[PDB]
Amino acid sequence: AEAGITGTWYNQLGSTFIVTAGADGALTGTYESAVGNAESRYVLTGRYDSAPATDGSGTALGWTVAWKNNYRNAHSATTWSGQYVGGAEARINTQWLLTSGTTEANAWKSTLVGHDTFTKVKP
Amino acid sequence: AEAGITGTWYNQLGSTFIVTAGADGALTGTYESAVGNAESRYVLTGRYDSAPATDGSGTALGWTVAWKNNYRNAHSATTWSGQYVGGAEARINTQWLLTSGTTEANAWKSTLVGHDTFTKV
Amino acid sequence: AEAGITGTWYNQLGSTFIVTAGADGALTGTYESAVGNAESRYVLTGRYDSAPATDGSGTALGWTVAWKNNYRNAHSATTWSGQYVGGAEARINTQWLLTSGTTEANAWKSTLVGHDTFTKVKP
Amino acid sequence: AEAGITGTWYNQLGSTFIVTAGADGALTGTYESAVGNAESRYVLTGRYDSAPATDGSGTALGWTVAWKNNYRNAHSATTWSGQYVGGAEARINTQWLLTSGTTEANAWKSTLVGHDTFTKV
Ligand SMILES: N=C1N[C@H]2[C@H](CS[C@H]2CCCCC(=O)O)N1
Ligand SMILES: N=C1N[C@H]2[C@H](CS[C@H]2CCCCC(=O)O)N1
Ligand SMILES: N=C1N[C@H]2[C@H](CS[C@H]2CCCCC(=O)O)N1
Ligand SMILES: N=C1N[C@H]2[C@H](CS[C@H]2CCCCC(=O)O)N1
Repeated sequence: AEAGITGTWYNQLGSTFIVTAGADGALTGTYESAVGNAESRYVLTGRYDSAPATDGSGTALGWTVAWKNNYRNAHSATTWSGQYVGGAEARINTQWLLTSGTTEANAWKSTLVGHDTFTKVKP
Repeated sequence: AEAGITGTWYNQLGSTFIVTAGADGALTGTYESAVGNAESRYVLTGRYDSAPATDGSGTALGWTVAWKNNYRNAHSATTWSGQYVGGAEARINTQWLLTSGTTEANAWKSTLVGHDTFTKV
Repeated sequence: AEAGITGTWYNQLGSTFIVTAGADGALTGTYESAVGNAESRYVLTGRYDSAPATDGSGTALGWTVAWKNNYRNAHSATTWSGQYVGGAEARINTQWLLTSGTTEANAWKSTLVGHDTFTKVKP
Repeated sequence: AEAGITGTWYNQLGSTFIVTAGADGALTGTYESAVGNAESRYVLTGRYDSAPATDGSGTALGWTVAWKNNYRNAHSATTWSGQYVGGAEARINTQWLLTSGTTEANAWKSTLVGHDTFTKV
């Protein structure tokens, strides 16, 4: 449901995610990371699959943040892939991939993988 | 490097995607796949880092496709993270995560992972 | 430290891991999963990097379980990659990959990825 | 299929590994890589599923290598999960996870992921 996803969310590292889910399955917003070579806010864009199922399944979504803004440029990008679960305690559970641009030679070590869980605070 | 990301790309599986790269880091276009509970075109949206570095590195980027359109709804979304490299043969090398919406009981098995290499050939 | 890793551990799904760390960096034991097409115990083998650093870094380790035993055979195998962290509350935090054998055609969907955290109970 | 996993395998990077497959599901041998803080041979231990299925599927397997030997200690371990396929050209297609031991502060960035394809050529 766009509505339930729309809002302010935080994860265990202390990062802030501000998102608006549109009618057409779109996600746009900003991300404020607490870690890495990233200073301030960064623009994020994603999609979410607007017609989930009835049942108590989660809504699948994903989004991307390129770590470049007017203050910094980390030459890397992260994509988060997960599910939105609503209720009194709404959560977004994800797995992410962080890729840094590298030379051919170090490409075998350009991607990190991990997972993040977000808790909603505001709409 | 340069506009170069913009265009039509193909992968091993036969999938095709057409993208437009904007001067400020945005990626927009459509994806049509060859495998899964997918049928037709789907919208894709992503980002790329508009200012790569100048030690022949690739340009980091990522994009998402929710698998729902006017014909099908597979209740899943795929994200591709990787880097673009130009030259006589430009390619995008990625690793992807495909998550399906499940009930909590099946959450442990909701995400698949793989890799895809796209070329304009 | 072999000693700290040796013991009985459980994760959030309710699975049991029994392991012995040997002097030479080896891990051998048994795994009892709570989920999947897996019934009973399965043999596990791994390695752990026996000389970590001084500092409060974790000890890197990994192990494999092939889901075939005398009662079942799921034609799949999982590998867990993580770090052991000791202290009063010793934990093993991992990320795993589950691969099922498939035909060439469905190979794009043969691997699942996720994460597990284990808590020690016994030595 | 059959003994077939046993032998010397090579990957794109130049890495080589020699393995012995036992009738009951065990895999043992040595790994020598071409990249990273690695120098010489390392011991590897894994498992394979000794009874694959009879719809031309691959044989699921996995193995681990801790990167410590009498010469180096990179304080990391790599696990490869994938499947073996025989035929004129047998290959092992894998995805791997490489974890480095960190302090809690750097745990978020302790694991790399990739893919490797091994052949006996
Ligand atoms: N909130 C989170 N921040 C870290 C993880 C995923 S991406 C990462 C921050 C990286 C910052 C930019 C960089 O260092 O490349 N979750
Ligand atoms: N070109 C690719 N197609 C498959 C992989 C990643 S996304 C996937 C197609 C999935 C279609 C929808 C589905 O079956 O869930 N690469
Ligand atoms: N304790 C755990 N069990 C599940 C995860 C990782 S492997 C998985 C169980 C799968 C059982 C066998 C199978 O279904 O293939 N953690
Ligand atoms: N053949 C491969 N070599 C690299 C990847 C996965 S394991 C890795 C070598 C790492 C060596 C030790 C290190 O640098 O940490 N594939």
